[PDB]
Amino acid sequence: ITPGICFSTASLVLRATDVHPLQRIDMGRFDLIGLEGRVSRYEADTFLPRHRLSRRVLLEVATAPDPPPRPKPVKMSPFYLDSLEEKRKRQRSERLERIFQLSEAHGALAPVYGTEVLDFCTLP
Amino acid sequence: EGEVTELTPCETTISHVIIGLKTAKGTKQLKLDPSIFESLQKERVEAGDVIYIEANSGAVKRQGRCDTYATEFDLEAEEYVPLPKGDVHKKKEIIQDVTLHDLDVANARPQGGQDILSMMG
Amino acid sequence: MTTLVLDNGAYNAKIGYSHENVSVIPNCQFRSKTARLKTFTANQIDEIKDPSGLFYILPFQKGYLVNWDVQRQVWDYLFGKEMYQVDFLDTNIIITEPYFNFTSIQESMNEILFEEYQFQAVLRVNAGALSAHRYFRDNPSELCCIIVDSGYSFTHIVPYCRSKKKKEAIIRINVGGKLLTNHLKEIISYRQLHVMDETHVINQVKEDVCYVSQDFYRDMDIAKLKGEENTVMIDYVLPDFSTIKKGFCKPREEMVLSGKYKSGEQILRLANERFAVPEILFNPSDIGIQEMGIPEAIVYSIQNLPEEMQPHFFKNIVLTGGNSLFPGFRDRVYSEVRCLTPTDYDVSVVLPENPITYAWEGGKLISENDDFEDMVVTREDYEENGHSVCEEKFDI
Amino acid sequence: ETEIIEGEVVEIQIDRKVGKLTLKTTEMETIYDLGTKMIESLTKDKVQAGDVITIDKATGKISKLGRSFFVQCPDGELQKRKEVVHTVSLHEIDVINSRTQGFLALFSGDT
Amino acid sequence: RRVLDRAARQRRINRQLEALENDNFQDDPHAGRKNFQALLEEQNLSVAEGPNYLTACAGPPSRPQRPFCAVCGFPSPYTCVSCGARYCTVRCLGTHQETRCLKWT
Ligand SMILES: Nc1ncnc2c1ncn2[C@@H]1O[C@H](COP(=O)(O)OP(=O)(O)OP(O)(O)=S)[C@@H](O)[C@H]1O
Ligand SMILES: [Mg+2]
Ligand SMILES: [Zn+2]
Ligand SMILES: [Zn+2]
Repeated sequence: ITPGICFSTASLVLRATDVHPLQRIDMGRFDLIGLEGRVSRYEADTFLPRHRLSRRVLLEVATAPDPPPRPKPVKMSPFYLDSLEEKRKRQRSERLERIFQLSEAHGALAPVYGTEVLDFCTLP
Repeated sequence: EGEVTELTPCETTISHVIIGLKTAKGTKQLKLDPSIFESLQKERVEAGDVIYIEANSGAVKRQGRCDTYATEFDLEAEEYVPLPKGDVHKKKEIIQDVTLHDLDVANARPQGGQDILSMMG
Repeated sequence: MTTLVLDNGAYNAKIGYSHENVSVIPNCQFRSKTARLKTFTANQIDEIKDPSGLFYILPFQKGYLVNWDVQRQVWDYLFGKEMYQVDFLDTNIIITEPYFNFTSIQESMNEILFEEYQFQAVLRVNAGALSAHRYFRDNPSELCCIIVDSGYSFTHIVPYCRSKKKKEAIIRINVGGKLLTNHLKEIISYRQLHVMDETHVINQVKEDVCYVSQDFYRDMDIAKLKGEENTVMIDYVLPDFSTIKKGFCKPREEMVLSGKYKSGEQILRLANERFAVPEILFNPSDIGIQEMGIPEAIVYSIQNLPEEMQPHFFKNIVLTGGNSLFPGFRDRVYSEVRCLTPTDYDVSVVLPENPITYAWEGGKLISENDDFEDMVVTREDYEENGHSVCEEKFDI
Repeated sequence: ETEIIEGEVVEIQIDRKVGKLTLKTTEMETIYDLGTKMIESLTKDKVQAGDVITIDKATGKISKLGRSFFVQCPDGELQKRKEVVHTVSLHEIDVINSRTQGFLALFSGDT
Repeated sequence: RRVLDRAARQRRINRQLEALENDNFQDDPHAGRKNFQALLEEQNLSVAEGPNYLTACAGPPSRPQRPFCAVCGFPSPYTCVSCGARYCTVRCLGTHQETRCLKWT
């Protein structure tokens, strides 16, 4: 029994391939092989074209009050600041725009084959 | 990006994760998609750690402990990192060039995957 | 007719008339080995010529009035024929009290002021209340402020609304100028030379050389060096009171690295004590006090208060007291509070030109108001209702 | 630059996690309050009193270089800031960054 | 070497901290009424009984304590075994052992 080889290198070498997120683009917009076995032809072709969110619907839901509580089953301003609130509503608008843009981006790609095609073609 | 001052999952399962990130320019409270909680737990993120979270992907990287906690023990195997200087929320508009081969090789093999076949790959 | 404004601090008494200027006079008696039978009172310390080995007789212990005889003597000297010639029967007095002053001390204050001197009317407030009044007079648009009173014997952080003091959120840090001076003495005595009997000289040294560091560990690394690159290190010549009346710092061009000087000056070399001593205010745990520092205590006091009022408190941080005169104090407080405060809330820290006399100016302003007569408690009302109504009217 | 702790172990205490470690040189002795990661590192590599060890502070890399009562105990300061210089070839950088655990290919071909 | 229990270390810390509040270190040059503790015990001040002197005391800091050398003040990686005092170098350790370790000279 021998001790292992301790190979020592510069700490900077282990960060050679690392790129900060602010310096690289999202490669998930070109991810075709990741959709296989997870995304179906129904989602890409029939569902999403009909049930994609719009900015108007998102804004309406965000601005509207909370929905009324679900019924139980039955067996049958001195301290107000204008600048702070303007900042907060600008932040809310940015957040809603980000939600919309990410929802569009995360369902933009359609599978090459899809779960239905693979299941149909996969014999026991 | 910033030092973690609070990490509280909100139960309905977890509806969302409220995180508190600190920088030299202030503190920000963020509501995270519940899928990021798995990434935060995998990265072993606790209060006092300096992390960054990608808004578009939910990726979490724990890049060490804050150097303000360097004296909490006399001998720990930790990497102590300065508190980030700018704002917690950082926006940058970038132009990156890729070639068609990069997109081809990115789709030749799967990435990640918690299945046994994916891990062995 | 006239109104007397007094800030009975544990170190300096800010005494003056409402229509005149302000005087800073030490509020303690002195004894020296150069005088056999002679106790100096208040500003008589100017008469002594060899303040080395000076003995201090203080009327305050841990920031509260506990010795009544020396305080009575100091008051008699200040109100006597030599200083102000106060006509007690026709004069109103505004005198400040420590925070959370004990019931017994308040009773003794009321009894002494209303019987031994028989003042026409007395208004006992806190120095923070006067500072808040002055700040609101200067800034009429602000609805809330937070006052940091880093004084001789403690450092309180008290938030004030327009006409009310938030008693729930008062936080005290047991680090003051007394502790800093004693710690500097102990450090110098343990490291270079015994100065434990030179409280006056060490206090002047602290006032002259100490500063608050923006980068603590960079400054420590700079101080650890030897040679030209050690910019923090300076040489201080202690006063011998024979040819050097007052202490001074040698110029950098005249500094000698070896430390030996042909002139027989007693030189005290301070490198890391310049910012280690002031750091106790921001980090009490450096020396062993398990208490939060000034910025964290400010943030804690604000965050205890309701959410709607927090941004206003963050916008009106006011630094008062002697310890606030350290170089870099305001910038350090602003940087630390900015780091801890939420990014949506703006942070503004204001250091007045004379933080020592802020409370006296506030007292003068409150004396000039037309609502002054309603605040005070009269002697005629004192006879019957006084001992309760003194507690009732004064918001101590 | 790295911080290297080299000394002789005097006493090691671990309790259900908190721990203490006492190290000595021929000129000074010290007690350390240990963190969780260093406690785990010292548990994985059996360290007992009398062993002469060196610790890389940032990584917990503990290597036992003998026992003393055989290598003589270190003399000077226990904690030393050292300048470590590595000359790394471009091939080594490429192989290390080629894949996870890719540095193994520097020894077994398989690049 | 000898070892001091927790009570001794806490007593030394309390004694050093209380000495920082002393008015003077020497005695009266003339060589020939209450105190703060008497005032506190007379006030009969109870915790959680509204805002008062005791409840106003600042709580423990969140940031951990930073060790400094008991001899020169620079940061100290080392802790003295016998008394628990911090120190940074062999010279500082020798000075501490000769001056303030065990017997308090
Ligand atoms: N230029 C200066 N630099 C540093 N400290 C200073 C300076 N001038 C005065 N001090 C300190 O200021 C303190 C006294 O400030 P004050 O607030 O006036 O004390 P005091 O208010 O009379 O006592 P309290 O705390 O109100 S009971 C002393 O500890 C001095 O050492
Ligand atoms: Mg005062
Ligand atoms: Zn030292
Ligand atoms: Zn010791």
